Amino acid sequence: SSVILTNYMDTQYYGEIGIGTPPQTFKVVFDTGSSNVWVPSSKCSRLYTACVYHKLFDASDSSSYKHNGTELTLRYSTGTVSGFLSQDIITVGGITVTQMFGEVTEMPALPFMLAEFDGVVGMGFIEQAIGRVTPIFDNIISQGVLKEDVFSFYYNRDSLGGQIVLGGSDPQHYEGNFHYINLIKTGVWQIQMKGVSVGSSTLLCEDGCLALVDTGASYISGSTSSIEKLMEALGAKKRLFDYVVKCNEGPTLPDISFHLGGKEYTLTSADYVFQESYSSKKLCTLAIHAMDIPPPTGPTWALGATFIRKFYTEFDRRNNRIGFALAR
Ligand SMILES: COC(=O)Cn1ccc2ccc(OC[C@H]3CNCC(=O)N3c3ccc(OCCCOCc4ccccc4OC)cc3)cc21
Repeated sequence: SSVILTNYMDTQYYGEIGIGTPPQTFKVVFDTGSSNVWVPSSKCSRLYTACVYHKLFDASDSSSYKHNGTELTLRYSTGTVSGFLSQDIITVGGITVTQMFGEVTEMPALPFMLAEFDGVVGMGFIEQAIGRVTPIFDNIISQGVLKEDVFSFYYNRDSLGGQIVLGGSDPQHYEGNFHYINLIKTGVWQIQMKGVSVGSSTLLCEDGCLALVDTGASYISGSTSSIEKLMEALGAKKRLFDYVVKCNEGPTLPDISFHLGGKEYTLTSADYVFQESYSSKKLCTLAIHAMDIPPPTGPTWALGATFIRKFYTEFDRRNNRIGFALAR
């Protein structure tokens, strides 16, 4: 089964799901870096800006809704956000499942209030599900209709916007052969990166740092120290919320590579700077940024949309691995 995705300025890739009877539709991101299903609830007080311009879920218009109401909580660097657990039929790419999701009653506004999509679908493992709730993909496996205990991602360059494939891969969007990397500590789609490189000066992640293959992440992230180092060491200036470089001097910034289980994944200037134009006047942003991630998971890096745009990604639960292939 394939889920068509939409790309909002190469920074947000979402899809559509259906909750309830009749199907209440939600625009959502499929995040391999989280494990629950979250949708803005209708019972979400309007006092939260995140609950004013996004589809809300009304249990009141669903014949299939089942009440549980367990309070869920998750603090996210601007943390807070909470709600309760509800059950109901969700539909993804044709498939139907009786899933447990959270209805957001409280939300820290940002970043959400800027989301062109409404909710998030956790593609992560059951080991990290709030309330220890069975993840959606897990439930889909239970039905035994798929072909492979796997699912692949494809983020496009923007302006088809993207595509997720449940239970398989799609050859139309990648070339070459998948080179796999085993998961460090299964329970997380995290792999053992072996050094980041800025081309000549392979100074970074020397030894053995970690890396998250986060589809729900738009940029590539690393500790604040790491990013600072990598940043200026590119001619990249630091701003209020993202590094940049005069637009006209972007096309000649070094290449970035990630030594991942046997191969060198390289991103070029084109892959990491939004070349709004080539003016020698205006500034241009880099699809990279600080972001400090807390343990036990981190501080690991985060290979998000920037990476995925270039390398088609497959997550294979069957063998706790992850493949990468030149995206086409
Ligand atoms: C290419 O990716 C993008 O463009 C992603 N992107 C853009 C804006 C943005 C915001 C949150 C995010 O989420 C990113 C994930 C990232 N991976 C780890 C993780 O833990 N995440 C995460 C964060 C926050 C969550 O909040 C759930 C509250 C329910 O409510 C969530 C909610 C309610 C109302 C409106 C939107 C909304 O967000 C889906 C759930 C999952 C990714 C985002």
